[PDB]
Amino acid sequence: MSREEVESLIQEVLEVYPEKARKDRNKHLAVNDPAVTQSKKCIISNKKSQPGLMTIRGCAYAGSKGVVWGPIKDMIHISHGPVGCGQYSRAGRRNYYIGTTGVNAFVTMNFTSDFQEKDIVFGGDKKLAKLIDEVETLFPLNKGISVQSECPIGLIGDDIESVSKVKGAELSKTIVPVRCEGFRGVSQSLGHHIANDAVRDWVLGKRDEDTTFASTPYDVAIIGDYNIGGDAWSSRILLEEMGLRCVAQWSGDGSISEIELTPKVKLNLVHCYRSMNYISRHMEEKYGIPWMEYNFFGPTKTIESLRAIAAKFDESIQKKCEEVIAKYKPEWEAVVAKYRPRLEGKRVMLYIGGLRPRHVIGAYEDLGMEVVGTGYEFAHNDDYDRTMKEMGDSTLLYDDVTGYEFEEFVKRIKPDLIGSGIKEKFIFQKMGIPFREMHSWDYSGPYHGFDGFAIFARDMDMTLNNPCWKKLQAPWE
Amino acid sequence: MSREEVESLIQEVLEVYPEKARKDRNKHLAVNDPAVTQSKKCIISNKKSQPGLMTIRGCAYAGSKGVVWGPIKDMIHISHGPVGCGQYSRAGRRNYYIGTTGVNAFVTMNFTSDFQEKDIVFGGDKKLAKLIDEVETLFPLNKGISVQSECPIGLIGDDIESVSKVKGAELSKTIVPVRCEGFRGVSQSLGHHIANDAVRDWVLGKRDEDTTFASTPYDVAIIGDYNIGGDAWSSRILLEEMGLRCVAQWSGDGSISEIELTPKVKLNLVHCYRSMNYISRHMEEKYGIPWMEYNFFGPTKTIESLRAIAAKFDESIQKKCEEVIAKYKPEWEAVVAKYRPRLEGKRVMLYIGGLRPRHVIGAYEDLGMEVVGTGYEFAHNDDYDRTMKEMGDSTLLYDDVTGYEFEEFVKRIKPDLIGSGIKEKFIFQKMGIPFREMHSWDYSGPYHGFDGFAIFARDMDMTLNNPCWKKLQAPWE
Amino acid sequence: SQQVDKIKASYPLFLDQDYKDMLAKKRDGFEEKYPQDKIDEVFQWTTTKEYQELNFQREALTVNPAKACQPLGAVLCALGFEKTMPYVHGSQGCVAYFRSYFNRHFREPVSCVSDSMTEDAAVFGGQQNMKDGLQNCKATYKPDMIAVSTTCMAEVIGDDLNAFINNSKKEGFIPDEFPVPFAHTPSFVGSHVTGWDNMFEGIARYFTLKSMDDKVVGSNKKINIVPGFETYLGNFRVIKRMLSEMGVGYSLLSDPEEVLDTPADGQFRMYAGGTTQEEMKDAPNALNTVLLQPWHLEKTKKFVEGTWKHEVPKLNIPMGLDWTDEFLMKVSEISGQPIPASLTKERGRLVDMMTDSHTWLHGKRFALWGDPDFVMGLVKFLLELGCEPVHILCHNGNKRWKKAVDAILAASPYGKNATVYIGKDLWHLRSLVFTDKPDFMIGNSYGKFIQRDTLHKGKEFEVPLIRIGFPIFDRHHLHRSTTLGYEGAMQILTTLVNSILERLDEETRGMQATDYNHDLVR
Amino acid sequence: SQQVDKIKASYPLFLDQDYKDMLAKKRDGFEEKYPQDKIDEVFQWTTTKEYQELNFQREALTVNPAKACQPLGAVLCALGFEKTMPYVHGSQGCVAYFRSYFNRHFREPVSCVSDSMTEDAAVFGGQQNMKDGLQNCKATYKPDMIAVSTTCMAEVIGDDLNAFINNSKKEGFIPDEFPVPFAHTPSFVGSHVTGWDNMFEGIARYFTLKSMDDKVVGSNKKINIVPGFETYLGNFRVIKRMLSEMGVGYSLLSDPEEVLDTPADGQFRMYAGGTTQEEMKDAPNALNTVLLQPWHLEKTKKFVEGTWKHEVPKLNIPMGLDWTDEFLMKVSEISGQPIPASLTKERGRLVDMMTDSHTWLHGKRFALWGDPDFVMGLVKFLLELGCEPVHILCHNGNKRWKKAVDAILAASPYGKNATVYIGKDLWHLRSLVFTDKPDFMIGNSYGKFIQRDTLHKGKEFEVPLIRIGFPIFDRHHLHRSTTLGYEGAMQILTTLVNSILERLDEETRGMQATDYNHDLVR
Ligand code: ICS
Ligand code: ICS
Ligand SMILES: [Ca+2]
Ligand SMILES: [Ca+2]
Ligand SMILES: [Mg+2]
Ligand SMILES: [Mg+2]
Repeated sequence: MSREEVESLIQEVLEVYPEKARKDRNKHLAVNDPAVTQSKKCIISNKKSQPGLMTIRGCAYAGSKGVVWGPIKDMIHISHGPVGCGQYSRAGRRNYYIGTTGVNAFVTMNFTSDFQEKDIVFGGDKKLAKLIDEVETLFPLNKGISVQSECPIGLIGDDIESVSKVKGAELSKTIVPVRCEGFRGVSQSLGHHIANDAVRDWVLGKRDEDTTFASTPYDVAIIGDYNIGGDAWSSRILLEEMGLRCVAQWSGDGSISEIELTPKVKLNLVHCYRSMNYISRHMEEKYGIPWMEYNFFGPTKTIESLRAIAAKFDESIQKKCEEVIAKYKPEWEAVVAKYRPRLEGKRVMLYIGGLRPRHVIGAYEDLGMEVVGTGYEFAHNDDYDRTMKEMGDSTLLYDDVTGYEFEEFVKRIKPDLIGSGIKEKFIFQKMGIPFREMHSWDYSGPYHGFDGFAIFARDMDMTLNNPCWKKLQAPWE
Repeated sequence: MSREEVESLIQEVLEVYPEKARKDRNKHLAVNDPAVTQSKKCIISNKKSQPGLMTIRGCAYAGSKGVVWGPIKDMIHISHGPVGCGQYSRAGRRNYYIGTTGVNAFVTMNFTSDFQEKDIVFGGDKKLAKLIDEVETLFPLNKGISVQSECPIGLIGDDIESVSKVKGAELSKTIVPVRCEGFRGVSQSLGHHIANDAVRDWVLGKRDEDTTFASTPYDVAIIGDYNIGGDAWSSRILLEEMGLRCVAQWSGDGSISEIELTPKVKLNLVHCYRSMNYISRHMEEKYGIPWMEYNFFGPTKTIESLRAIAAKFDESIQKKCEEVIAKYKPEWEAVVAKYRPRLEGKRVMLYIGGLRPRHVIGAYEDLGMEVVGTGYEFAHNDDYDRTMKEMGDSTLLYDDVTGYEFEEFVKRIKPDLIGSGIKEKFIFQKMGIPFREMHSWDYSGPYHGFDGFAIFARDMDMTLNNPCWKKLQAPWE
Repeated sequence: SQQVDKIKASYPLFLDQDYKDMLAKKRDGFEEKYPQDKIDEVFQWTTTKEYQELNFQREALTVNPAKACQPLGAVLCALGFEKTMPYVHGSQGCVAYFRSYFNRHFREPVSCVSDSMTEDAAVFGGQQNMKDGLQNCKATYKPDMIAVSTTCMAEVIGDDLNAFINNSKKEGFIPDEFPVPFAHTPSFVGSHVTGWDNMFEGIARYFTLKSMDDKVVGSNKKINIVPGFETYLGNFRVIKRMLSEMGVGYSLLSDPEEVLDTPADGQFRMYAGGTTQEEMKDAPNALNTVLLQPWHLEKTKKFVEGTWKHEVPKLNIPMGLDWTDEFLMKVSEISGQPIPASLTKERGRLVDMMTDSHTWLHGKRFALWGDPDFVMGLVKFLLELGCEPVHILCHNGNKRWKKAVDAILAASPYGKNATVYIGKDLWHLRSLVFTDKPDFMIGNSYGKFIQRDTLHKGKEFEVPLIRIGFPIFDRHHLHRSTTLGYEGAMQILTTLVNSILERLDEETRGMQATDYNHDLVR
Repeated sequence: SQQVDKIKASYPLFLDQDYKDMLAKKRDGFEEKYPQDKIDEVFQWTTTKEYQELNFQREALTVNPAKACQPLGAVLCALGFEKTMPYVHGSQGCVAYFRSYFNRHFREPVSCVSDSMTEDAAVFGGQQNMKDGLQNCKATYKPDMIAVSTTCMAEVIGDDLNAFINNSKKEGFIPDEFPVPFAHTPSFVGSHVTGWDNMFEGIARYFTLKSMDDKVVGSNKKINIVPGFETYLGNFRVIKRMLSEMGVGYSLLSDPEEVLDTPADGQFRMYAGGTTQEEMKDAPNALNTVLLQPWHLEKTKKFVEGTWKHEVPKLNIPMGLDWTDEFLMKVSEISGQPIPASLTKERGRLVDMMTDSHTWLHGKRFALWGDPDFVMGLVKFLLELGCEPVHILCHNGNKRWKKAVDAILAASPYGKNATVYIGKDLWHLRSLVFTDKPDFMIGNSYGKFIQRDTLHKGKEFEVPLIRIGFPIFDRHHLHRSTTLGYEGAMQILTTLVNSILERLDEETRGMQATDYNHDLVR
């Protein structure tokens, strides 16, 4: 497929739409040019979804409760509003943790205010106050509470901030009101922002006057790793083998204390830029902590990341860096030797949220695969700016892709593998295209770091080369 | 039904048979008269089965391997001949034992010489010799070997006695040849006899002049308890609470050493008369050990038995006897109080092997049930002699009952419960008559002793009063 | 580290010593974790009768609900109609979750659109979204019908669906003849099963309310079947099979069985099968209408009686022996078809299995949960099997339903130790299975966390989960199962008896300890 | 002691302290038991490679066989014919065992007689037994046919069945036209499956050998189906279902599905359904004859080809995807009927399930055993699922079969670590799952003892049993399952992927230990 065929593909697909939608969707589809450093010349993003077109996008609540807050393991997070949102999100996301669930850790539980009509009509504020006391009674080892607003909270004019302040002062407890109602923004994205701002305003400054923390020159925090299938653990082990001290992870397997300690570190290491750049920038402004983006997907990016991180410290870390890289060389080399011959030349199309649609390209390339299309549900133009140099020339970019468009792009481009979410997976398997979940890792992982690259390789191979794909056509048809 | 009605049931049923079979089966069906002390004046038993009439009977191998020898836990029993017999009989009988199966215990395993045609044609003696060496290598903790002859062994002229003598001498090992070929006798019964004589000739004498074992005046053996679902254990505990020392159990959970020690006891307690009267008579003749029949089914028989046993000793045992009886009094009373109201007046028909068809009658009566019919597969006239006074006047007795007879009897008499074997169970369930397995205890038990009566009572109630029985009729018929 | 010949995923990778050491250091360094002794103390406390009393006094807090929200149901209902797009008026976040929830249960595509209302729609509502949404959906996905429900934002803002759809037709966004049934589906009222009821009544109203003049009850010689919220493919299939076996003319109204089980043959089929518009239009001409799950089909019932003039029979869900019998006898009566030899034999096969299996089932104690009709059918069958349904939890149940179940329990000796709970959640159920331990749980996948909690107390306190219900996410293809009819009863019986026997095998597998009872034959 | 409100059967009764103490005293007092340290030492030794080499050098001793004797198969074959009594000439002990064996697997009545030959029959032979036996059987149980097989006693003494049955007719014990097909079924040759083949060829011979001159291949427009030794009711049913869906005329020759699944309706039916005598008499007029289990139907085959002149196609057992496809295309070719839309969809639903489940199945390692056709079909399907069938054991297998399975393994990357064993028993297999541990065993109930052994070594060495095969005695109603066709494949796929997920849930159920991987969604 040439540049002209892809442009022509974009036009043919857009032909089904009514005029308003056609004009909008045209701006959200582009053929990559890696010379372009300003993505706003090439593609529009972070805009309202067109009604009725079967977007894959979620809401602010998903971005706040599902993504940023829900993983913090020693706090209780209240899905505040009707029962739906908390139930559908309950344990959907594999943000792994170590704890005693229901006792000191609460991640896979669903706490909810289960709004009824009387709550809609007369407000939920008295119910929330009562809820907080019932939580204190039945879950005494919780180290804080967050209140994750669902759609009705803001619409009915509830004042969760005042309940938070009053109940927080009464119980000497951090209670975080979060205005992540799903009607806000256009996607999960504004949920991230609101969530980061809630951390800033209600949690992060608690230890500003406390000088008891025994700091070292090598203290770092992992920012924006949600430990999907243990991803953060497989990252963290490398950073500590390189001689760093990982004081905090935000927010996979994260604790409230380690969030409160983060202002004491020397360097914030940002994996998910999209979801955590907001607090990262805050911490640099307020505490003078520098942050840097990294990438632990596949050996090339992990090596490059380890070197770049170590270069921020003294010779001794740079020396340990080289020892880590030497240690893992034979392991990732064995993975390449086994799997790259099984996957070389295979073509991949991705569609994921805010980070992975560019971040995983290097891992695919380490296995000799070619990402021929990618896109994001809710990325901003600063994400597409980082994407364009990572993707090949004349590859397809899609922002907030419709189900229709995705299906039609795939029918034409005929990738060997697709990597997307659960709403996509069954569609493409039926078309007989190998599919890997690139959110949940298909219940596998971790995929971060050197240990994760082995699993990623095994998984892409197991699916792409599976015997089931030869069988879809009955031998009599 | 009256005496006249039953006599005519017998005549109507027999009408179907040809002359020869009619005349034979007539002699094997009778209407009880409890006056009669000489059962040979009203029923024939222990005769060949009529061809083609679907007897429920097994063979002499079942009687020797399946019943007497197979339970002996620390010996390896070779099913010697083709593969069938060892396989159908493998772990079918719940002769329970404590041990490490495959290491020091072998009860639920199937060892076989798996005869092929070359063994039939040229003899199996060389194969059996090789087999014994292979056993010694792979099962070094076995404490002896029995050789259980299947049909072909005697037919083809094998000399397993010579192989047993030669290999026994070579390895200094008890190897017991058992001529329990299924063509022998007419039933399981001859198998018991052959097996008893094998114990006598090859095992029991081993320690005749060895006096290292320190006997006490309170030494007993349980003879003819195969520990079905733990029946022997439930019996044993009562005898030891009464201050006796149980030196051996034949052969449920039995070891070779406790068989060897048995001639050191003061009294042989015989539960299963039919299977082990032979060795009990031998032990009285040779060692002067008296034996007595007992019955541990239901509180009435267990109490009577404990008192009869204790009266053989001294006042100390008689005293503990009354202490045991006082202990279990509230327990069996609470069983009766709970279950007798649920079972009172219910009518039972039994068909079992050689003992339980008379032995369990008391347990039924302790729950206020009536045994209106009973019969044995392979009982002799001495069993019928013991049966006639346990059964009520004008009840039906059947020896080696045919499938046909049993069905037709049940159809006319309409018992509330049938207790028989696996070959009968599914027939009667389809006719809507509650059925309890009275060999295997339907995977329940034990039923012996006080502890067993509770389970027996729970089991009869659960089956007899089960909701499934009111549901066989479709409401539209 | 990894060995390339045996790659370890998260489990068991993080049991390697270096990961253990590192996770200890994280805990001790930075987590300010409560001491293990105190965690154990609180855990022990959460298993107590004292904690259960505090737990059952909750008024405000819900923990681990066993219900979902209205529009989930409306979507499932809509999917049962031929080339129909479920369309939820309101916030798209909702629709991502609906689709995922069903995706994970059915392991199938689930098609559903939103009209992506945002904060701006608070000023003057969602009318423009409806107009563009309907137009865009129709053009792009080419459905023959769009079935509209609502998310809570749209309900709270008070959007008038009727006017909004009328105005969309008025201004030409969709053609006047294009079918757009709708229903208000407030998530803060009832649960997902109410959504189904509302959606269905909306669709039935749409197709019949205005064309009643020409309708004659009985004239099509058929029976309408309304299945309600149903997530076992086998349930749609067995009703159809049983009715075709009797030679009963029938219309299954809402039938997603085809669209939730399309073949993987190289093409994605967005639509398949489903109740036709022609069937919904002709439905008032049926002899009568049968509601398979009456306890969430109250609104449908009032409409079908009030408007179609059908004398909807008082039938329980056809689950277990008695209620399947009653369903078949009522269908026989309404249709004039006799129950054929084939169903009589199938019934007897079920009874045969009940006699074969009764000794292991007898007295077995269950905690269970689900939707009202499913829960009462299960309760009823358990009593038929001689099991004790000790803890009966229906989060979305109501007082009248609870009375009906209390009477079923009262009418059987096996109900004597049973309590029904309504408006209680799985954190409530957790307490009940610690304080008054049953043998097993029958529930959905959320039950696994309660099994985990029981095991933590000790192996002897573990209460194994038997997965029957919705959703099941941690096993594959159970959604193909059957729970209705004799077939369903036979599947349930088999699962129950084999769950008991598996557990017994586990408990008797200990060499020279408990393996005296490790019988070959059970 | 017992508490009346909670009565304990053997487990857990014997774990009470007083029974434990009593059993300790029995052990110490009288059993002369090897010290526990020595027992542990020998146990450990039986788990080693050294022990396995010794084990595999056995020539004389068989331990824990995975086969039965010929007449067991003869009986099952006989049962498949309308109002037929299986009659085993010889020793009655055999018949008690046959019946019990099948009773326990099917939990149904199994009707079978003996002619109760005793020691006296060694002088003369069993001629009088056959005469009285046939007369008695015919009179008493009123079958329309008596199908005669032999026990090993009768084979060794050399009874001529043909002559004996002929003399029974000549002397008026039974009418000459009363059908009495027979087969010699020596237990010391082959296995149960061989008996089935011998019985079936015997019956086919009886009804066709002397009346071929009027037969015309193709004239009845049907296909004969010979199922072989089959103990899943679903398998007879799925074959008939698929052929009816295809509109193919067929005769299933030996069909016991009715008589092994009679209703519990208040009457005992000794006989039900089955292949009619007319079906067998007319079988040579079929288009062709298909053998579902060719590796134990070799004699049948020679007769069908040799006498009926049917060109029996070279088909594998229709198990899994490729072989169901081939069976159906061959049937399409012979019949001229196209494979219908319905079977196409079903096939695609199977493929859909394979795509949904493939990540959990990939690379999973299995030990498995059973009869030749079943085993190779299972091997084939496992390879199609991307599983590794590492230990393949067929006790009654032969060299030619093995070569066939080796070629199937060689044609797949998934076969690289697989070994096929013939003439080896479950004590051999025990060694293999210790020295080269798979993830699971697929086998019959006898495998439970191997799972027990593996657990004793430790939890991380436990190899769980997945029960597929014959006999299954420790689970209820699995004999209702299906293993043939797409249906069978779907049932096997579901059992496999859920067995994996059940085991993963067990391993990850450890609070604050392994429950990081206790996912709600898999
Ligand atoms: S937080 Fe974001 S959609 Fe950065 S909302 Fe989403 S666990 Fe995706 S591409 Mo699910 S911006 Fe994380 C994401 Fe990426 S939930 Fe996970 S996979 S790296
Ligand atoms: S030995 Fe006998 S047939 Fe006495 S061969 Fe049989 S375990 Fe029966 S009535 Mo099965 S003479 Fe024992 C018997 Fe009774 S196997 Fe058991 S139940 S008390
Ligand atoms: Ca699917
Ligand atoms: Ca049955
Ligand atoms: Mg138990
Ligand atoms: Mg106990």
